[PDB]
Amino acid sequence: QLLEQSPQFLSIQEGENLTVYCNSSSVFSSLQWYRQEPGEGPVLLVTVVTGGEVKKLKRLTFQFGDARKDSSLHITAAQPGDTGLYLCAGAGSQGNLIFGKGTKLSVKPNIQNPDPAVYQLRDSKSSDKSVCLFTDFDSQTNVKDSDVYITDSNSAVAWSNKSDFACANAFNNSIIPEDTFFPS
Amino acid sequence: GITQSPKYLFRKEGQNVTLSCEQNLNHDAMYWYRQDPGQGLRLIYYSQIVNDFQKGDIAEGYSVSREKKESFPLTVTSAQKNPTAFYLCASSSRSSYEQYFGPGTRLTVTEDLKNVFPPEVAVFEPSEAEISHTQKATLVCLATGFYPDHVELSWWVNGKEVHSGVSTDPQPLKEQPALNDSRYSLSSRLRVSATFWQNPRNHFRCQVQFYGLSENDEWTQDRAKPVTQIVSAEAWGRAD
Repeated sequence: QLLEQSPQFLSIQEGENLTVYCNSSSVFSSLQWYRQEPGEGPVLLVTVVTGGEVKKLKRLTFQFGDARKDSSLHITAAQPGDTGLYLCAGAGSQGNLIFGKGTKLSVKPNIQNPDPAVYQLRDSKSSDKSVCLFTDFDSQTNVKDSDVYITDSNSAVAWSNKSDFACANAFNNSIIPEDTFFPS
Repeated sequence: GITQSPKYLFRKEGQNVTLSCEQNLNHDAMYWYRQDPGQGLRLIYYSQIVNDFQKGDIAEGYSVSREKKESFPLTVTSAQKNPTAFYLCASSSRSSYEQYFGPGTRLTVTEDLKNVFPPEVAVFEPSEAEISHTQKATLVCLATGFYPDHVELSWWVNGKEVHSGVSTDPQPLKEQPALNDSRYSLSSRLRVSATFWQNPRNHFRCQVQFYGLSENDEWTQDRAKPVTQIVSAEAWGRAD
């Protein structure tokens, strides 16, 4: 009927633990959890069947609530490879299987000696357009129109087909940290 | 255990398309879903046993057959008004909802074959300031202006593909994200040691495989037909 998943998005450092949730308006006979990579098929992680059931599969721990309307998925020591969309699915005696919208998890690889910096690179063929590269920033960094273009691991790139496009503009009001190396 | 083919599908509106799903797990039940960015997975059709099918919530404009245990073909007809989506097939045991999914197929449908454009591809050379700061050198590849968003990017150095140091965007991004009618871009980074970049005998190539028009598609325009094709750009080592 209604399957809700929380949080919708989660960005975390490698090494962090996390818990995500599946909440239902109605009782389920069973509930399944899946992980999906972009443009790939969801992979089944678990089925839970009994109210109160806890299943530990290695770094992943699942619980089905006593009332069979809620489920948690917990990851211990998250790894870059855990990145993906975690899907919840179930049915309950109406027997209409229903899919949640998912939690999109992004795990940022460790960076033990950060060196946040913004660089400007030139085109090989030198039409002399450039891109801006923001790199070597830690996990507590989060990355004015559809023209200025951006791509968010530990690096982000920005580009634009305007001439007043400066790298200082593309990466600021944003979240470059305090000691970012920013060469001319 | 489950095959969908092909990975990418491009069609003009009004043209029926049949998506294949074949299964060797000896499962009775088979399923079709569509996946849209704001929705997760929605059931199109469910077939619990050979010859049995039940419509999902969005079967409007879709058709399926199930004459064999091992195959579940999906036809997308002209009556589906929003057919662009990622389509996933799955199978399960008869008395279960524990599913095993195929790899999925990206279908894109367009008003006009003239709306297809292959990527332009450019490689941006490592910053000398990065090199002196970190002793590392990041190359950036940009593929831009393409439609449909059906591309695969790879990096090749001295003619051999590499994976170490590569970080590619998981999916193409709309250049006009706030709007329906948009072309796509994709970026990728290759990071190597400065010493490796500074060797002029090292040749770095960004290669983008585009999936576009097929040779049974007709084309009358002056510009080169936007067929499935590879587009590449290079930057060579610089001993600065």
